[PDB]
Amino acid sequence: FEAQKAKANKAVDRHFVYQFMGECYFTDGTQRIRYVTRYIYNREEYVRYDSDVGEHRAVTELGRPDAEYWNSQPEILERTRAELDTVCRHNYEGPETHTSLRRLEQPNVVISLSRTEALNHHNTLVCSVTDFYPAKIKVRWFRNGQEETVGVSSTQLIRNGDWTFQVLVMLEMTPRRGEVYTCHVEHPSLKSPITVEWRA
Amino acid sequence: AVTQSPRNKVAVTGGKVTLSCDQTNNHNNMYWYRQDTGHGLRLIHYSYGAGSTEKGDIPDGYKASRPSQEDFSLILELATPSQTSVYFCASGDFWGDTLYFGAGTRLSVLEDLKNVFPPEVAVFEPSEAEISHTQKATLVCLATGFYPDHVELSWWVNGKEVHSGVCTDPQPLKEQPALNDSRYALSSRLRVSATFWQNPRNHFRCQVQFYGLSENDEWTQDRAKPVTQIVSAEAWGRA
Amino acid sequence: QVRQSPQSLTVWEGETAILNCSYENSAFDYFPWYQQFPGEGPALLIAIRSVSDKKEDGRFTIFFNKREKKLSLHITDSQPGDSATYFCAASKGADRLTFGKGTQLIIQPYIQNPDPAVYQLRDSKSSDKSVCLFTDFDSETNVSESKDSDVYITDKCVLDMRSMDFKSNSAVAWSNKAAFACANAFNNSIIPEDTFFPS
Amino acid sequence: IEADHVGTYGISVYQSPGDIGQYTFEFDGDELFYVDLDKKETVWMLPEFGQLASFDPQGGLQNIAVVKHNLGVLTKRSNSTPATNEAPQATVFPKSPVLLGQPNTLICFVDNIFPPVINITWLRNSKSVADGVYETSFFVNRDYSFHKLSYLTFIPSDDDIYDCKVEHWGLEEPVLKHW
Repeated sequence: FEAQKAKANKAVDRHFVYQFMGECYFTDGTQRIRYVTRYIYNREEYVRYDSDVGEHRAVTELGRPDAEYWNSQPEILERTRAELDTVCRHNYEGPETHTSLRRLEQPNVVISLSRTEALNHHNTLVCSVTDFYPAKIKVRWFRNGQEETVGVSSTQLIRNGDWTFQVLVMLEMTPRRGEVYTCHVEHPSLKSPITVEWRA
Repeated sequence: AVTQSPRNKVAVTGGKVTLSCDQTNNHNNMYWYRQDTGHGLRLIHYSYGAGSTEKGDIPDGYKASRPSQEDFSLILELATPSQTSVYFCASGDFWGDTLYFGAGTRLSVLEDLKNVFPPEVAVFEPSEAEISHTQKATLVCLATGFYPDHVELSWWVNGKEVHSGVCTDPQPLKEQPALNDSRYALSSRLRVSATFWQNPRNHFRCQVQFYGLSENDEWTQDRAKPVTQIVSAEAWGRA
Repeated sequence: QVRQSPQSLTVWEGETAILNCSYENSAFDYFPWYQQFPGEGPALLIAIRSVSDKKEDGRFTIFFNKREKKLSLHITDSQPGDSATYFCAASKGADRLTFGKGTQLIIQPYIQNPDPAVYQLRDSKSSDKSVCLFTDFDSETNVSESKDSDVYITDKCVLDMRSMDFKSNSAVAWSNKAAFACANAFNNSIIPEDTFFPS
Repeated sequence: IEADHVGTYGISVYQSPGDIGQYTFEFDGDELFYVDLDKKETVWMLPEFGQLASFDPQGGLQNIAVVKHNLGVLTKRSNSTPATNEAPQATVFPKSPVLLGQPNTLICFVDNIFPPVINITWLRNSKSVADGVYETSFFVNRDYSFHKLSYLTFIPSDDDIYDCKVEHWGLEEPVLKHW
């Protein structure tokens, strides 16, 4: 499945940085699609195409000559417009559907104790939930079958940068005789929830 | 415009050949192609701008150079006979729907310059039978024994080039098809009215432009150096 | 891969010429045709995008069949000036083209009054040298090559004497053999029965 | 600006001086691939993705040429207004729960990078280390600055203290993020 790219238009005739990008905003699959290209010089977007407007618009004064010229040439304006179909819709239905949109990586779930156990003394359990994809996830702590919300803290979603995520969930607790603590994880890659238990 | 240079060239194996192309279209992309019967237009190298080049489908034996936006050169460092071809340069815009081609460069790479021969040219006068039967007069031009096949043939009546009533074979024929180094022949017809042919003031010249060696090329044979030259034959009208 | 057929096509003036092309890669989305006249470079003639099934411009039309990955250029009311090599090419994502091998198109003219004859012509410089001219035959007749070595026969050529509203075909034959005559120079060809042979 | 998914199907970045270019595809904040502009190859972040999907690197190389040309134009057009340096910030975290004795990976996430020229290096007990080191390409941010991650393979040990060292034009002295 071949991906296709946005095509940068040619600008009209101590450090400098230029950036160009084509962004495809998908909502409910390809039912709603919005397409925006951006042209950026030293952090300032100066011209852009937006499928909601249907033509290039200058964003600042620097972009005036480009937007007018690009819009005036049918070959340039039509090729940019067509990118909503030929890039966004095409990439989603082809390559994305068989790669990104199908990736399902199961969380490793492990329970750790912060300090050495001592009955009737305060301590912390950490539920480490790691290496999962995609991002949607639910983690909950239970003590003896009842949901705990007090003394519970989760990190934000941690993006590893290698197409997996991580979330660590701490529970401040005091281990007594016979109580069992359970970390409960639900994720689209799991037919049924993962439950891991730590017996006091 | 896209200008190619040179337009014709004979080279020896092992020789170094540079084909240069200049465009004034303010285009960013340039392309080098060769054309050969049975192979079509094959892309050799191309380029999106000065200082960068990209390989085409058949880059082997060829180096490219883009020293500026206007100029794109194809470099043949060790010319081989298989690089004998017609080469076309093209320029176009980024993502361009349209390529703009130059007019072509005929290149012959020869194992040996002793194979190079200029054409002999002869004009055959119309038959009396044609004249009395049709009231028209056909002159025939025969260019023979030339190699390589880089020739351009034209007809000239009373000092001015003509096209009306002319046709020339689309391609030269091999005088000995059994040989790879076979010399070539080419014929052309010029037809006029019998009255025009009968007027002895009128003159008819068959001209063959031949592209061959440089006048600075090395040559030591009994025959004159087969340089680029015009060879002609002329006939005079008669009552 | 972009494949064209046929390699060479001859059509009568006025007839519709049909040039076929097919391709392998289904991503190909842009299909320009280039026209190349002898001694010149190609020039863009007409082009189609995979979203359309037909593109018309004057006498030239592309018909495009995406499912079959087949493509056709129709030239209506073909004129002698349409004789050329036609190249099909394809692109995806506006990246570089890939050309087909080209189809040579020859448009044959109607001959109003066929008057087939074989004439012998003498060299204007040396009367010993001679050439045979087969001329004024209709475009039906095919001039075959010589089965004999040492006898050369050119292909037929149409000349147009514009000021007289007159066109005529011809082919030339010659030889260095001592025993060569015009009357059978074109014997390996299908010569008209009415052919004039003066000598 | 709201969506279930965002594909960035072509990010082109070019810098002067230095003729520094980068070409990448992103989907939902992760890198599909970059195009190696020297080797002229598409390099997928996940090798399994590259087996199912493909991208012709020439699509990236031509985009980089356009953007090189545009930079020259926009530089003149703006009276050679130069980029303003930012101060990058680093965060250091392990990939897996840390267990003494067991091979793991330290990740240094560096944000607010602009311009996107940076040196990110690792210190173990203040001495240079580079075991299994890998860096991502520069990722785009909404404010047109960038972020980037570096990875270091390591064996956790209580005798070992780590620093992510970041040098950038917008920093007077190198910043050390301790872990």
